[PDB]
Amino acid sequence: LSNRTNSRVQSFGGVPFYPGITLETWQKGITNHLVAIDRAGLPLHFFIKPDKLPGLPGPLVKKLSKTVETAVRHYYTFN
Amino acid sequence: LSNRTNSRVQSFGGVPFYPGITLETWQKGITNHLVAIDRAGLPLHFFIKP
Amino acid sequence: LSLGFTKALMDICDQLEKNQTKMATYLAELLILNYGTHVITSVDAGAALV
Amino acid sequence: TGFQICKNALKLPVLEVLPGGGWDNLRNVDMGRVMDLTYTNCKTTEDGQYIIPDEVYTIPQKESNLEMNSEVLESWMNYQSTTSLSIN
Amino acid sequence: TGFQICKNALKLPVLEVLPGGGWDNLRNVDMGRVMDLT
Amino acid sequence: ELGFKFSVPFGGFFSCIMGNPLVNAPSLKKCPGGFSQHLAVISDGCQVSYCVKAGIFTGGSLLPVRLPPYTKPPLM
Amino acid sequence: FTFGGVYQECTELSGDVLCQNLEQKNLLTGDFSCPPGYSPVHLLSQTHEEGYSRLECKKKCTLKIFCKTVCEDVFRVAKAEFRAYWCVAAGQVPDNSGLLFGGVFTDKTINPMTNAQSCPAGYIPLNLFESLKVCVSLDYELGFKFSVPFGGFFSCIMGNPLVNAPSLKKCPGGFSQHLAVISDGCQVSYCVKAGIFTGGSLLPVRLPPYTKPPLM
Ligand SMILES: *[C@@H]1O[C@H](CO)[C@@H](O)[C@H](O)[C@H]1NC(C)=O
Ligand SMILES: *[C@@H]1O[C@H](CO)[C@@H](O)[C@H](O)[C@H]1NC(C)=O
Repeated sequence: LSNRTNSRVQSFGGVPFYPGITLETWQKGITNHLVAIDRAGLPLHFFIKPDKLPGLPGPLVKKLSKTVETAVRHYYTFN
Repeated sequence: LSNRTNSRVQSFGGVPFYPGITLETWQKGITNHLVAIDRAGLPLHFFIKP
Repeated sequence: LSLGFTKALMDICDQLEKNQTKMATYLAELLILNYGTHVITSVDAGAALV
Repeated sequence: TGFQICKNALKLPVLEVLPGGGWDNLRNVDMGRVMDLTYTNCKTTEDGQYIIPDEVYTIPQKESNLEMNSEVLESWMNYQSTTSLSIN
Repeated sequence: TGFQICKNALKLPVLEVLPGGGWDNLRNVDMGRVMDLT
Repeated sequence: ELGFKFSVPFGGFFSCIMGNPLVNAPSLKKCPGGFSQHLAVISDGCQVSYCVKAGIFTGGSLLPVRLPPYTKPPLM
Repeated sequence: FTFGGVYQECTELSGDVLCQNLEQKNLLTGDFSCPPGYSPVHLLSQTHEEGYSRLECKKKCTLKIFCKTVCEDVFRVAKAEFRAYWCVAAGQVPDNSGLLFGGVFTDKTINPMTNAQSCPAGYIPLNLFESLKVCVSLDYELGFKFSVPFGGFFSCIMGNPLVNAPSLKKCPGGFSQHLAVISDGCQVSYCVKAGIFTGGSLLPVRLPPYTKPPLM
């Protein structure tokens, strides 16, 4: 006789799994434990505007945005 | 012997589906979960008026 | 905007005003390290189990 | 900017999945917080489960996907041979 | 624009599916809240 | 009237082997004018597409709710 | 460049059981061919074996008077060779009359172009290999706003002929190669812009503004 039972369980969020929990309890246990599975973002240099920072002048924040975006470009090109 | 079972569930609103639920409880559990199944909008340039 | 990030922008602007491109690049790289490349604008809270 | 007052007043857990942080697309981890989150008004979610900060809003795009693929392959092979010889 | 007072008063949850948000016709996702909900 | 209030102006049909004859006899599988082609059905690998105005169908789940005004707010 | 379509020819060498679903004609022509103005290019030709048990009943009559229906089961290993080709723009093809590439996905991989093992709206899943699906999009605006301009395919034995007849498995221009599927050790890759595909789980939500911030 030969018996081989392999179970691989991968969880993201919710109550941690173990063989002693039913699927109902796992599904109802996600009331507090939450994990972001998907997300979207925007480049950081696009929010830099005098409209976002009225305190600073125009050309100063413009140069700030220019150096930030060229830093990002150098960062992406290095790798 | 060969057995093949394929289940696909696609929900929109309501209690998160699990194998151990009947449709009665699912329908009675919609009293607090709802998602916009349909929508209708207007152009935003149409609002900014005197 | 967050206080630390605004302060970092203030420091970068002040360094640029002094006509110094040496420390400006290093500070920009440090800011990139501290605050990543993209600011998250939307997330999808949820759970998964395989 | 402390939400402990919200917890004491509403006795409800605040949402732990909050956007607005800086994310590197290269190594894919969080580096810090760029947005400021405030709890002056203790803005609660619609369904009464969390108290999001005043700088975010939640859309209830509740979706559930469950897939179950169970494949069973059974094989059996039995062979019986009974040989009887008698010489008298 | 806090509806919590209504929750403490009537002890009855609030509607989550609410209009007035901006919807992009291209990627089809909400982008922000335009109308004010009092 | 029901067609005018619900239907969309049509451009023509064309398939994997035959094109719209309204282009301007050679036949080309290309929607004429400002009409764009959109897929309708696939029959054993033969593509079927129809030509309609691009303004109506924009590829969004949002309902094309267009009624009044029939002119922009007139200037002073 | 311009991608005119793909088609997978299926040739049966024993029986007619494996080519019933593993064949796929060209989308634009409805056959195993290429649209006018395109040059069919051998992408990859490979083989596939599969064992199946067929039960067949035969009515055998011995001496024309002893007739009997006997049913027998035979386990046959069907062999079929499948050839996938692809249509590239031979010259100045009319624009924008052509097809676009919306990404690929398999049963074991994930397609970042849609973050899911499927295709976006306005995309048809077309079968090229035993497990490779290609998202094929027809609308001009839908492809322009969702799909990505394409450079060409190449395989373990054939390269992209658009390099500038010797064949090199190199992406021309600023385009980059990325894996699509593995078919019995033969690497399959496609050339696309490196900017759109950065290998990050972040969704490339690039919309407005369409310009860097204008100076005062
Ligand atoms: C273990 O072996 C027995 C045979 O004695 C078999 O019936 C059973 O399916 C095997 N697996 C488990 C999980 O018991
Ligand atoms: C599984 O196999 C058995 C045969 O033992 C069959 O009766 C049954 O319908 C199959 N499916 C399920 C879901 O049990």
